[PDB]
Amino acid sequence: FLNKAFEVALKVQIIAGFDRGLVKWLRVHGRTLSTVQKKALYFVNRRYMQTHWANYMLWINKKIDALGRTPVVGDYTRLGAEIGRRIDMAYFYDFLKDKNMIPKYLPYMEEINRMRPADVPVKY
Amino acid sequence: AADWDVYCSQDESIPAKFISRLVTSQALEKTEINCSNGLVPITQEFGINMMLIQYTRNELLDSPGMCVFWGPYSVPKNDTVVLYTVTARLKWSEGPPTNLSIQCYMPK
Ligand SMILES: OC[C@H]1O[C@@](CO)(O[C@H]2O[C@H](CO)[C@@H](O)[C@H](O)[C@H]2O)[C@@H](O)[C@@H]1O
Ligand SMILES: *[C@@H]1O[C@H](CO)[C@@H](O)[C@H](O)[C@H]1NC(C)=O
Ligand SMILES: *[C@@H]1O[C@H](CO)[C@@H](O)[C@H](O)[C@H]1NC(C)=O
Repeated sequence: FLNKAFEVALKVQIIAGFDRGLVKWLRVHGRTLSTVQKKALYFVNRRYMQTHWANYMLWINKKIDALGRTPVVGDYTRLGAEIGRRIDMAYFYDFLKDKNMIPKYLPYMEEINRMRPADVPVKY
Repeated sequence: AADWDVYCSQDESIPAKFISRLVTSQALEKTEINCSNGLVPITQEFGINMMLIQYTRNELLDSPGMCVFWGPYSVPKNDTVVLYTVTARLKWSEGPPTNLSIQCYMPK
C-alpha cells in the first residue's frame, strides 16, 4: 500500500521517539534492571509500533489527506515524529517494573531489536 | 490460540494495561477493540502485544489509537465498585471470530 520510502520514514521516527523516552526513563529507573530487562523494554518499543500500525495508518491517512497536496517524504517524517512523541510509554515501563512483569527476554525479541528500524516489519 | 489479560488501575487518571500473547499457526486477519470513542484496530503479532485503555474521555488527545472504556456502570451486587469495559473482536482466517470481554472494576 504505502510507498516504501514513506513507511521507512515513519518507522525510523516512531522508534527514535520511543527510544528517546526509554533512555530518559532508564536514567532514573534503570539502576536495578538487568541488561536483558532493558533489552526487553527496547523490544517493547518496536513491538508497540507493530501492534498499533493499523491505527497509526488510519490517523496518518487523515492527516495526509488534510495536506490538500501530494505528500512528500518529509510529511511522513513529521507525522512519525508526532506519533513517537504523543504517548507516554512510561505507563508501560513503570507498570512492568513495579509489578515485576518485564517480559522474559526471548529470541524473537532479540531478532527485532537487532533490525534496523527501517526494516522492522509492519502489516497493513 | 490467543491469551490476554487486563491490568486495572486504582484511579481513573491512570490507564489500564491490556496485554495479549498470540500463539498461532488459522492466521489472525483483524483485531478490533470496541471503545466508547470508536473502533480501534490493532495487529497482534507473534508473542506479546500491549495497549493502553483510558478510563475517561477527558484523557483523549489528537494522537492515534486511543481507546476509552465504556462506563462507568453500576453493578447489581454492590455499590462499592463501578465497571469499565471494552470488547474485542478477533477475525480469523478460518471459522467464526473470537469475541473478548475486557473488564476493570474500580473501587469507589
Ligand atoms: O472513529 C475513529 C476514527 O477517528 C480517528 C480520527 O477522527 O481517530 C480518533 O478516534 C479514534 C477512535 O476510534 C481514536 O482511536 C484516535 O485516537 C482518535 O484520533 C481516526 O483515526 C479513526 O478512524
Ligand atoms: C460496539 O459494541 C456495542 C455493544 O457493546 C455495539 O452497540 C456497537 O455497535 C459496537 N460498535 C461498532 C462500531 O461496531
Ligand atoms: C462487587 O461486585 C463486583 C462485581 O460483581 C465484584 O467484582 C466485587 O468483588 C464486589 N465487591 C464485594 C465487596 O462483594
